[PDB]
Amino acid sequence: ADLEDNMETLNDNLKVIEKADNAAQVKDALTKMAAAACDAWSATPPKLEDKSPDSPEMHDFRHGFWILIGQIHDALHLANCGKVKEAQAAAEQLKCTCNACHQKYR
Amino acid sequence: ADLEDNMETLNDNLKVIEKADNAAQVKDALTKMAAAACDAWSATPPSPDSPEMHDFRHGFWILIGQIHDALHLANCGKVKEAQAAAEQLKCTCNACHQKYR
Amino acid sequence: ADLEDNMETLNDNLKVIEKADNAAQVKDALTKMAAAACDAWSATPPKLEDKSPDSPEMHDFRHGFWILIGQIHDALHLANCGKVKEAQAAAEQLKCTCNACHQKYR
Amino acid sequence: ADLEDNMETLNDNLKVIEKADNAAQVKDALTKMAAAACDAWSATPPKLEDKSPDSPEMHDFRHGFWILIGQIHDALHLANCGKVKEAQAAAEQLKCTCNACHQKYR
Ligand code: HEC
Ligand code: HEC
Ligand code: HEC
Ligand code: HEC
Ligand code: NA
Ligand code: NA
Repeated sequence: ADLEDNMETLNDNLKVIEKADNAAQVKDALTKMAAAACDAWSATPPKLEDKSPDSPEMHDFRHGFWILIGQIHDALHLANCGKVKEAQAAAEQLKCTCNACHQKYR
Repeated sequence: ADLEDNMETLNDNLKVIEKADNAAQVKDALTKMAAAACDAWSATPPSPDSPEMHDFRHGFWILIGQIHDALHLANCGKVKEAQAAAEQLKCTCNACHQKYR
Repeated sequence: ADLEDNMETLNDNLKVIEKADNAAQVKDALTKMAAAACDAWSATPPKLEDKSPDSPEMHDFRHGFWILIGQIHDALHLANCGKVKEAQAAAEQLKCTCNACHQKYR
Repeated sequence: ADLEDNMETLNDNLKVIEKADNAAQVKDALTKMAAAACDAWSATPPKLEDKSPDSPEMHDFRHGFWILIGQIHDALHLANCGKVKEAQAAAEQLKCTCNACHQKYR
């Protein structure tokens, strides 16, 4: 799907996690955030249409998602142990990874 | 060392990076920031296995990751790009300050 | 491609890096390993074919590749800066990631 | 602390995890390993005293601790979820990273 649709699925499910009641709701939100981030992996962003797939910048771009996928998995792991407090706070801490890619490429 | 001392090192060296002219200065400072962060990991700010303390420790884990990626750039001589990465660290410094400072 | 084929590629290109005499061999080999690790990420290994796609084991197994893809990219980045020796060394260090996965799921 | 000391901390605490019976022991042992690895990251080993701090050998030396820290972090993740057996098995798999650094630099 589109990068915007993935960025919407990321932004939406983050607020789902913030306002959730339990680990199942958190989990399925993280599972959807994960699938969306791995789907936006291939996208060329508007601000780098003048760079090739194997350029330094597109490696750095794709690496920003590698970081995000990893953190989602750490959070998701916390949800699967029934640690909802901690998972919710881990999800919160993604914000600076989201932010860091935007400060460079959004 | 003490928690104030780790924060000082982190703050001091973030400035050294801001005003640096070369990759060696920037490496040196990132390296010292990595050490202070891989140190401050195991302190308590004003239960150890509480949800708060995990998340306190987790903040330093995330910060260590970003310092290490900045080091990647500085080790590759990409000095400007390392300095921007270093500027973006503030988000994590701040986000933890908002919480538990 | 098949999981076995991804694994030959990984093993073959790892020995190419070991024996390389120039920067292009290491870079090219690291590029082919990155692609093969990415492709293999979604595969289901024989020993977990009767597990759910959302089992803890399939998350662990998927994560093992997340680790590997990360080290491959670290090494590739080093090679792209002319730190080819460091990249060859990094490639050798992959072996414990290869072994960690095999131990559990091969 | 001294490098030998950090190694002594790594070795003793690994043995503690192997023969543990609860999560608290495992978490605490891994925490001493992390701190030992952190502190050891900055050291210069006897065999690389005759090299530049920016040498491939020293870069690769530091990297071995980076890999090890990452594996300790994961083991710590399993231990926090009371997945004691799995954390003990992840701890065992650290020995590959130990051995790989020793074979080169010890
Ligand atoms: C790259 C490494 C990114 C990561 C990781 C995240 N985002 Fe993103 N985002 C990125 C780009 C390049 C863009 C621009 C999209 C475009 O087509 O111009 C975005 C955009 C967004 C948006 C706005 C989408 C829109 O329709 O205007 C949002 C709301 C957004 N991003 C949210 C978001 C969140 C919540 C993330 C992590 C939790 C995240 N992004 C990560 C690049 C990258
Ligand atoms: C937790 C996850 C933290 C991260 C990451 C960073 N900081 Fe920190 N910082 C933290 C706490 C709990 C406190 C309060 C400590 C106290 O006893 O007052 C601080 C404080 C500081 C300070 C002020 C220290 C003082 O003597 O008053 C500074 C200057 C500071 N922190 C800087 C800093 C920088 C530069 C960081 C990242 C680059 C950073 N901190 C991260 C907790 C955490
Ligand atoms: C999971 C997280 C894996 C990682 C990372 C690596 N390997 Fe792998 N490998 C894995 C599985 C499940 C299997 C069994 C495949 C099967 O269908 O039986 C393998 C197999 C191999 C093989 C042998 C293939 C065969 O003919 O039986 C080799 C040579 C191999 N793997 C090499 C290899 C290398 C070099 C890796 C990292 C550098 C590596 N593997 C990582 C699972 C995983
Ligand atoms: C480098 C990247 C290392 C990693 C990772 C590990 N070890 Fe280590 N170890 C390393 C060096 C260079 C040395 C030699 C130190 C010296 O002064 O000679 C060692 C030594 C040890 C020792 C011997 C202690 C002594 O008194 O000399 C032990 C017991 C030891 N190392 C244990 C150990 C363990 C358990 C690790 C993982 C579990 C490990 N090491 C990783 C370098 C590195
Ligand atoms: Na003071
Ligand atoms: Na089946």
